[PDB]
Amino acid sequence: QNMMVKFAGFLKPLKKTVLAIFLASLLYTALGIAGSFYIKFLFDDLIKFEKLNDLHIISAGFAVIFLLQIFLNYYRSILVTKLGMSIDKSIMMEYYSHVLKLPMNFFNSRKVGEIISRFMDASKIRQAISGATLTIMIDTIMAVIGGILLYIQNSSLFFISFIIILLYGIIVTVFNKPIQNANRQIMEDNAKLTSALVESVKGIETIKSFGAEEQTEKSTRDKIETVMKSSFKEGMLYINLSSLTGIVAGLGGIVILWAGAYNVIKGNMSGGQLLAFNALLAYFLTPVKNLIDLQPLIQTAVVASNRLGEILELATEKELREDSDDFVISLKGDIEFRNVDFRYGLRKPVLKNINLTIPKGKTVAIVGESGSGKTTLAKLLMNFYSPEKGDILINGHSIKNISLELIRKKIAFVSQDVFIFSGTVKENLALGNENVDMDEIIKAAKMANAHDFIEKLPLKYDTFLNESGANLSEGQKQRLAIARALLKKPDILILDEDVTVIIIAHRLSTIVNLDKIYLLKDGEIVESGSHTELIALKGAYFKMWKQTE
Amino acid sequence: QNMMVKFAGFLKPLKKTVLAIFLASLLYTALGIAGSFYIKFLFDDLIKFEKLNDLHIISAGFAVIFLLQIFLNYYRSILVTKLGMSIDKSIMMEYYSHVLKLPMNFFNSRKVGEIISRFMDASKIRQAISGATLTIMIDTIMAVIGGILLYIQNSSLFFISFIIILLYGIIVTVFNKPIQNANRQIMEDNAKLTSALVESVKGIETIKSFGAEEQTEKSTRDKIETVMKSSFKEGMLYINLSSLTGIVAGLGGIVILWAGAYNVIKGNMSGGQLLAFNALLAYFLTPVKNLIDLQPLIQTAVVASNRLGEILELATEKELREDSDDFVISLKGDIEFRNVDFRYGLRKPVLKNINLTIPKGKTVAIVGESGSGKTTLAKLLMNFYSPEKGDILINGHSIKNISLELIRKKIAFVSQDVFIFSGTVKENLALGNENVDMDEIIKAAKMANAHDFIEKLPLKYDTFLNESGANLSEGQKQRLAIARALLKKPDILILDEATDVTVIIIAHRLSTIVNLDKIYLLKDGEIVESGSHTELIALKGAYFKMWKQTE
Ligand SMILES: Nc1ncnc2c1ncn2[C@@H]1O[C@H](COP(=O)(O)OP(=O)(O)OP(=O)(O)O)[C@@H](O)[C@H]1O
Ligand SMILES: Nc1ncnc2c1ncn2[C@@H]1O[C@H](COP(=O)(O)OP(=O)(O)OP(=O)(O)O)[C@@H](O)[C@H]1O
Repeated sequence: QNMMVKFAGFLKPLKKTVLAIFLASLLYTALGIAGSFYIKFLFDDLIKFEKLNDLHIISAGFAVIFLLQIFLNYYRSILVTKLGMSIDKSIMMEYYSHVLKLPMNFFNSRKVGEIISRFMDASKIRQAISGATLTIMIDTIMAVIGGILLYIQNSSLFFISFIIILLYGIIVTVFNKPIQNANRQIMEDNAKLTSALVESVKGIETIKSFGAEEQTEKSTRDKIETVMKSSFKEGMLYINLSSLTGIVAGLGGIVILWAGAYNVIKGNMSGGQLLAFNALLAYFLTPVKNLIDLQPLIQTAVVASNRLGEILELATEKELREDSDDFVISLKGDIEFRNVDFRYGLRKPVLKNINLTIPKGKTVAIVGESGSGKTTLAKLLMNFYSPEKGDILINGHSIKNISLELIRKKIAFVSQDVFIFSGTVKENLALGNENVDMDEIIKAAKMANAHDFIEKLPLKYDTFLNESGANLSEGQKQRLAIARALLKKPDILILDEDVTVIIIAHRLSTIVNLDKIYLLKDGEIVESGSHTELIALKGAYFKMWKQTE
Repeated sequence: QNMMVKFAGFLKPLKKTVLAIFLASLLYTALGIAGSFYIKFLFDDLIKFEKLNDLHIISAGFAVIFLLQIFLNYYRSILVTKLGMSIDKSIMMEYYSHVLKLPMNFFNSRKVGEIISRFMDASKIRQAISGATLTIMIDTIMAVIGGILLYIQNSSLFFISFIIILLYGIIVTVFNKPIQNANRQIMEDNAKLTSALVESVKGIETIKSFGAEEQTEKSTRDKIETVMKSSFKEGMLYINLSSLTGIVAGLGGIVILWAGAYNVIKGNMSGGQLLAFNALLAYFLTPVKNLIDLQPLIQTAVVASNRLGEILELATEKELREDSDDFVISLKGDIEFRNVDFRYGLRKPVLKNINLTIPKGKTVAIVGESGSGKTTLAKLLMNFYSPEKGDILINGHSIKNISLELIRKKIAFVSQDVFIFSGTVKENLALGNENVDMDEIIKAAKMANAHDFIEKLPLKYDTFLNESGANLSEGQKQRLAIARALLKKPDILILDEATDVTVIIIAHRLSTIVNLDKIYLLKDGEIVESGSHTELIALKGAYFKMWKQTE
């Protein structure tokens, strides 16, 4: 429905191409019809009258007609391939561009394969256009014209043919829903297999280290077996459809001939009148059979399009929050949490009522226990997820009224899962903005003390890095990631071990001498202040310090 | 290449099914030939004789023979489907089970999209099996028989028909190689695109954080445009091939009719001979053209079967060493790194001549600046990469002699990265051996101080964890990994930053290992300074300066 409107909008710029395809199709059909008159004239005129030069002229003419037919087919086929390629590219690009903008909980709740599997299933829309456009354009008009011609030719035999077509229609609508169910099932099974296979290949180090190759092999064999069962149950459905349609066609033809012979035996028609009708049936039954044979392709394309559209209907990140203010550009200092409450989906609320303030341009630290909301605060400050019953204010302006691009550009976050893409270091070290000069990159790298190891690399800053940065070590990857973050020139820098920096450290030894320290326990700030104040108050910080040290 | 042998080996257990397919298809063709006489028998011999009961009997008979035709088609098709699934499943399973055994040099070189793209391009072989087998088996025999019938019928035009076959042969030979080139190019471009897609997702955190949703879009658009260019070249090549074949076929039919007409005009064979020849021509040219129409499809099946081949020929991990299990089943300490130099693929030598000993028990620690190669030593003890020159002795016997399975089952190594498989906490905790009682898992989780958060989770040890363990935090993931390693009951335990059994601790901060037994300092891939904490600090060496810098 909506997706069909989308395809209509995609086809609208290609009206000239579609019209050219249609005109070439009409010329090809007309030449194909005129082709058989070669034999028809040859064995009625040329042979009986013993003409030689006339025979040569006629043979050359029919060869010329056939050559024009082939050229028209060639031109039409090129145009149809162009149309299919354009539509497929547009679908893939739109889907991918929308996926990259989805909210984060979508990515956290969906397997990798099931996000790209649908992408790879956009080829079935391309495989449906190329294999059905010509048929839909020519055989519809061919069938209508054939119906008119049979109606003016005979009455009773035309009604028998109409019963054949009605039976065709009854067959098609019965096998409509089950084919969709089979297609959806096989698509879901392929998605699950792809997801599990990607997940197994990526983390091969753990499998090899624990020697769990047998378990992974058995699980993938189970998933392949499920794929086979679904594909078998779909293939039986297709073969049932094909056999039943074939029986209808063959028995319809035989009954047509039987009725014609019976009528010829009595006085109803003449043998020539039956032969002409039988010859003319080749322009009516065959087109409808050709339209109905397309059913698997169009059904698969419709299911694939619905599966793609199940994602496109989702709301992107920017579509969730409204308004942009745009008056604020200088996000700096005085970060405020105002009665913030957060809860990941339906789990217990990990982040209860908290009210914490951060002074302008000061180095503050967060200390808690494993399971508290430290990284949750870090991700919440950069608006990956929105809170429930609170506001986050920066310099008196709410986080909800600041454009996403400003937040992403102006706040840097250095997590523990460093990701390094495939490509040269210059690309990895400059990901956000593809405009910086080498002086800034070198300054940022020297600031993070990443200049040594990057010098030691073969092609200085132009060395190639394998996927997931396996070409480097863990420390080198962490240093390169912190250099990339520092290159951003941020105003709010979060580190997860006049620019405000928040350090999230699990070791209390490095927390000392960091201005203000926030003790986050049970999803609430139990205590806050400088290190000396927490030591003097003999709070939970004192016990934590005594236990760790 | 040599994949045909393995294909034949797969086919060998299915000889009965293949024979049944052949017999059913042959009966289908014979019934089709017999039933194609209905119109001629009706018009020529039935209606002109005014027979009505005979009409009814013959029409019923031809309906019956058609229904038999449909039953044979149903049986043949279901057998072909079963054959296709069987071979396809066998091929994919063999490929995957081989990939899981390749050495780590293969995984750090390729991408995580090339391997999966090669796996998923094995459905082309199933498409070929489902599409071409029937046409081949019937139409080869049909073409041979049609040729014999044409030769016995008239020898004047059979030579023109042979000329047509020769033109098909030349066209196929000319278009053989460019089709393979185009197929290989499109498969390689799809592999690149799929790898880019997989890398962009699971990594979306960094893209969103750095605001790179447009640059990634641009790169993926360029890759899709390259795929479309290769696809267009392949499509144009296919259309050129099909147009040449169509021209040859149509012009050959017209030329045969022209030659027959010219023959009939002169004092030669009568028109009835020409009609018989034209009727027989549908039994020779139409089948042989059907084989030629299988040229593209079959080629796309061959190239895929070649791609899988160049993964299977790679030497596995178990095949690059000799087994000397004998009686050693215990890695009980006394580790010795004799003179060993290890280089990675081609970069530089990162480990120079190394000589060290680790006692039977005790807790030992290795320190050194980034790039020294501590993780390299840890990976060497697991035999992920074999040393270029030298040997590593576990207890009097080198690792090369000890079986791989025993090494992987007795040494635990917790790394900086933690991988959590999608599933349940119980399944992730029990990854090595599937059959573990609940008591052992609970004890291991308690030892790693990870039972508390598991218990606080909903459904205790069920807590279905999403991909990459996104359901849990990072500290919980580290605790889970340590618990999983401890469940292994290891003889050697290697501990990274993630925090009578020999313990090797790779420590980044010098203050966490001051009370250990021995400390090894890696400088320029060497252990120039070694000993306990007291000796190094008193020596006023590089360790002393490192300690002062830390303090
Ligand atoms: N896959 C690889 N291919 C090539 N060189 C590599 C590869 N992995 C690491 N190296 C390099 O070889 C050395 C191995 O370092 P290793 O991984 O042992 O880290 P490290 O010295 O413990 O440092 P850190 O713990 O700070 O990451 C480093 O110089 C690193 O740059
Ligand atoms: N994607 C998620 N879905 C559901 N719950 C989650 C998700 N990510 C984290 N949690 C839960 O949210 C809580 C807070 O986790 P968080 O990352 O803030 O902890 P932390 O204190 O930073 O961790 P660490 O132990 O690594 O220092 C934990 O109970 C964790 O299990």
